[PDB]
Amino acid sequence: YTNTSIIAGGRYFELLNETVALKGDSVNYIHANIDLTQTANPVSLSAETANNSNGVDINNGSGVLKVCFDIVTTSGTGVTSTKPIVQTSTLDSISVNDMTVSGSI
Amino acid sequence: GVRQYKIHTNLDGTDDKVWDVTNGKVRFYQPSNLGLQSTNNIWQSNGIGVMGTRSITQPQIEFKLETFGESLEENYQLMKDFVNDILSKKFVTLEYQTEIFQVYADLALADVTKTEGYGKNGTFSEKITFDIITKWYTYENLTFDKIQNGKVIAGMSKIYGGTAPGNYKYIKGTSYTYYGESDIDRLSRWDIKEEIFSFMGILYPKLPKTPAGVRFLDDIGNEYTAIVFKTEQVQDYILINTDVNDETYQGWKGTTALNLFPVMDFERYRTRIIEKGQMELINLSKAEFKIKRKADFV
Amino acid sequence: MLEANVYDNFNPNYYNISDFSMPNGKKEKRGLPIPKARCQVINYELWETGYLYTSSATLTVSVEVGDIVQILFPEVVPIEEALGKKKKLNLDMVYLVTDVDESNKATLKNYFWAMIESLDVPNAITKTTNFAIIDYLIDPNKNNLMSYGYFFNSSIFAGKATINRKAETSSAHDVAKRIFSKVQFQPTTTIQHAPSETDPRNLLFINFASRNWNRKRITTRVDIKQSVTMDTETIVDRSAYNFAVVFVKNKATDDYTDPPKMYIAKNNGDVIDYSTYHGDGTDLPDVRTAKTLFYDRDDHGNPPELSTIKVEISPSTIVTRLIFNQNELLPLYVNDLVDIWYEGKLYSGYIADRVKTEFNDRLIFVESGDKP
Ligand SMILES: [Sr+2]
Repeated sequence: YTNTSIIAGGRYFELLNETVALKGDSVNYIHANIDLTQTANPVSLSAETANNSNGVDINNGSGVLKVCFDIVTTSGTGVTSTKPIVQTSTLDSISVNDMTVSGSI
Repeated sequence: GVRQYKIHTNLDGTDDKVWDVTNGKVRFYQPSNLGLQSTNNIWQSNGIGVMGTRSITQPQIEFKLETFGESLEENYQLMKDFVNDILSKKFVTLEYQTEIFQVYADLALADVTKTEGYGKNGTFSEKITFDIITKWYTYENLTFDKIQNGKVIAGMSKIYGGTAPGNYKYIKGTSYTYYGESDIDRLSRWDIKEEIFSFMGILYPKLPKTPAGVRFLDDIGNEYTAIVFKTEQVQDYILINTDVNDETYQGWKGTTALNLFPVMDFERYRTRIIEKGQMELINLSKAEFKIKRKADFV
Repeated sequence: MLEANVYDNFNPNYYNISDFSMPNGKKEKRGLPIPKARCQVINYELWETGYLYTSSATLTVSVEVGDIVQILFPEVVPIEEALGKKKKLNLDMVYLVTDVDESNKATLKNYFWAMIESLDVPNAITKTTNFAIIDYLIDPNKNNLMSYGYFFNSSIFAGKATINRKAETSSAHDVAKRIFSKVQFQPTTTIQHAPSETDPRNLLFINFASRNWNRKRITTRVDIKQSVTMDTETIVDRSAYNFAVVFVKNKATDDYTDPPKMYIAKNNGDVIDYSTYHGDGTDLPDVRTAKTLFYDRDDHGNPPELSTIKVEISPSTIVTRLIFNQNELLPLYVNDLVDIWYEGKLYSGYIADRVKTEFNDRLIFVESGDKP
């Protein structure tokens, strides 16, 4: 990740030329792991077998927050396709003028 | 003058730690056997002798581990350190040095003893036994050779000189010999004179996405094996180790280390054993090689 | 060491009953019990599918014949049960105890092969797709051992089932082996708690799923250093005497009075009469394997067809099996399509089994054939 900024659990961090190892001929689920107890380096990355997002409330309580952001599909040699995780925007009421939809409502 | 024994945690590597078992605080003394046992498979029929194949067998070296320490605390700290350091790495390379040679042996810890028969200021006198992985090999630097153009001589070289419009004479023996070749700087030979068994090459690639690595040719100019990699971006260098025990095929870009094994061409890499001939550089700008070649008795 | 859960025999005469009252109120099948003893599996040779060898391991607790052994690993295997749906499944090695000696060393048989035991299947069932055979084989109402569910990758078992010889009644073992050879897959039994949080039952399922729904072919190299064991297997049963001294009975004498006609199989695959040959020997085999055949003339009186003789002298599928140590540079797991390079020769096939021992981690590679 040459230059990728991520806001996980309201915590901002930048990935500057951070390389993560992958599994051959597998669908790798890249996770952003936040552990507040690890005061020196709280954010760590991991390529996993499945989407192991926990949703741990790190701001109010304790624990390690895991959240998938990228899905890397690989072959025997390298990477075949990359699909990023959807960015959910939970809202109560919208007062908008115009809208353009690429999928469906 | 006198011989030198040196235990190495990891030779050919950045994380090396050396213990002098000849001059240091912990010393090796009176090696059990440095020679060799051979089994020739000889069968005799009616007084006539027939010989099979010789299996050169290497025997366990048993040393006399001896620590020299100012206090009981010091010698206990020496035994805990030296042994764990041998245990920490899967195998340890013992260096044998004398006035004439500098051989190496790959060893594995077979047996170490700890007893309560302490000398003065609590000094150990124990037996350390090692298992032979590879006995006696030469770790040396392998470099390419350059070819230079021969000097131009009037009457001897092919030139149209002297009186116009030039002249070159056919003589007997002296006649005309070509000076050299235009752009002789293209010719380079990585000469292999004896059979080598493993190597630690530092390859610097040229173009990305174009297979980069090394290829080996025999005495007749035929390829027998090739370590080549097709990476997406230009690696700063590809660090390759052909050693069987800790095989490494990793690419480096900046401070990041990448495993290049799955990107490698598996068809071309037929053998590890390099034969008499030459080596070529595929898509490489620079290369640094360290060759290790075996010797049964030294 | 590894952790092992020891349960008493999963008797389907007990567990198949749908009397268990679910928290909502519904009546469902009886869930698996709690282990009678938690022990540690030691001095082990544990296979993943049991393709060639049977597992053997000494256990701390005194287990007896019939008991089910669940070997636990602190890792997870993701199986793709649907195109996009991937489920969190825990790594398990489930076996049935077949025999325990004096020194408590138990002979373990992989749950699936110990489940489809003594079951026979007629040709009528094998006429349909591979899904129909799997749905027949995996049934708790028939099998010696209890079964709760089956996970299966639709694409791999989508194809039409392999044709049966003589259209006879075959054992569940022989058909599964014949099917698993063509589909290039092997089954893995797994114990895991019910998917729904409401259902508190612990269940046993059979796995026919992979990490990729649409399996991709891998290209790798196997070095001589990995203690490689090369041996040749036969997928299809075809005859071994390439040359045939064929005799035809005379109608008038009702005897074999007439001289024999010799038939030779060429390198291409065709079968010709030996007398008809006009070549240089380059198109004929390197070794002559021969047999004498006796045939009875048909009701019409015509000699037996060339094609009928051809089937009996036709070659069998020579397949190469490679057993080697796990390479940490390029790991190869069970149920993966691979193209292995060994000593300058290319072999193509799949990873059938995996041995988890104290000393090494090894793989069984089966060359599927179908090269030209
Ligand atoms: Sr090394």
